[PDB]
Amino acid sequence: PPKPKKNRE
Amino acid sequence: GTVNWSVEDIVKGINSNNLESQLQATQAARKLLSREKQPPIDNIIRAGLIPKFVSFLGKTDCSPIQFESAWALTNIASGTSEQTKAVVDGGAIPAFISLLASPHAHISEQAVWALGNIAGDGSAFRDLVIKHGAIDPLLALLAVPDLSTLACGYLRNLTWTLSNLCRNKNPAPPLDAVEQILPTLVRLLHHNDPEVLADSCWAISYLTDGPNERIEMVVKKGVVPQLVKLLGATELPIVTPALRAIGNIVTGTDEQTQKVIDAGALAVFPSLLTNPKTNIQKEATWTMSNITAGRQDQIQQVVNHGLVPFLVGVLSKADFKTQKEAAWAITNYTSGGTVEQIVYLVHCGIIEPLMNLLSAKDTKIIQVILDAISNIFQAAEKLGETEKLSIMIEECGGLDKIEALQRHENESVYKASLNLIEKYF
Repeated sequence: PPKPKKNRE
Repeated sequence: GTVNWSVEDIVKGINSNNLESQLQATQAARKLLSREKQPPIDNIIRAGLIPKFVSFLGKTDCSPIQFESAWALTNIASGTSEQTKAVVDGGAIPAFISLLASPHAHISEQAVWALGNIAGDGSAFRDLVIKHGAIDPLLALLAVPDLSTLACGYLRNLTWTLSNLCRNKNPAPPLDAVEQILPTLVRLLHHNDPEVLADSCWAISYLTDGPNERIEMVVKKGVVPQLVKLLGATELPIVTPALRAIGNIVTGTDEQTQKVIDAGALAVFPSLLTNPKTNIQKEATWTMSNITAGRQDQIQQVVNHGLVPFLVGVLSKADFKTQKEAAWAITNYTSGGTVEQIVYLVHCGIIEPLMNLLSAKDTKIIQVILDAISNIFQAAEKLGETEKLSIMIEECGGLDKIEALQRHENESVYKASLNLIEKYF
């Protein structure tokens, strides 16, 4: 399952 | 120039009355939140900077500060539920929704990303993003004749955000929102980018996890054939979500299960049930258990595709969780199958592995196996061959296990084992 939240690095 | 700033310097810059100083301080904050091994989200929040970033989102004449504040807020909203709540409490949802219409694609993409995080927190923030009216603009961003004309990263972020608007199930997404999003999801399900395909299949798997009416929505859109096709994919990132969706669909009515069978899904299961990945095998065996719990013609289609030998194989050598799902499949098959089908099951070699699994330390698998036994024995009595089956269960070393189960903690276990030991042995 894809990550619910994502940081933009 | 804005690299490795202090939070105090960022505050001094943002609290100045100089838009350019504020822009440089916001870029400094973004870089601090986008690079530090452990970004200082909590200190940024404590400094009271979220309302200022939210206000900068609305500065149409300074697109750079819009972009930098959107990025910083995206990274704050990507953390704990409390940090995402901090972003929401600043009024960021309506601001990002307004920003979705920006003439600048990087800013629109960053808004899509931020909303994706916010909705990814959970059902409440998802429903709040929907109430603020995000679905219409988000889908407008994909209202193009050919998705291939859009940038790969743009489309990927849009797809992931939409998949988050379909995610979580207590409560489940609003039905009107699902009806409004599904057509675009089908269109994305027919796109060639593997990340778009994976995220869209995950969205479908979200929407199929629940009551049969939701499954009916998805199946009415006519996506099952494409889901089977993707089940045949070479990329596990695509096969895993597709298999989840298919299993969810077969948890529904026998007619939805029949839609899956008609699309040709069973032909893929020889690979899935021998797949090197344990998760694919376990979920394929769970799907098989929900198919063998269907009608006798569907059990017959399982038999015709040659999948009973593969179930015997999984029951013989596999991870214990996959083996338990296989035991479930067998008990459903025996509970709903004809005598011919149960005889075929025995002829394929089910008895010895089923026995060997009665040496396990899980009460439920023991109950499931013993019920499968009772069913096979009941089918034997219709043919007067119960003695043959008893001898077979004795030659594999199973009577010893059932006899030891005569003295088992759980009541159902020893009652079933005694009924078998006395009625048939």
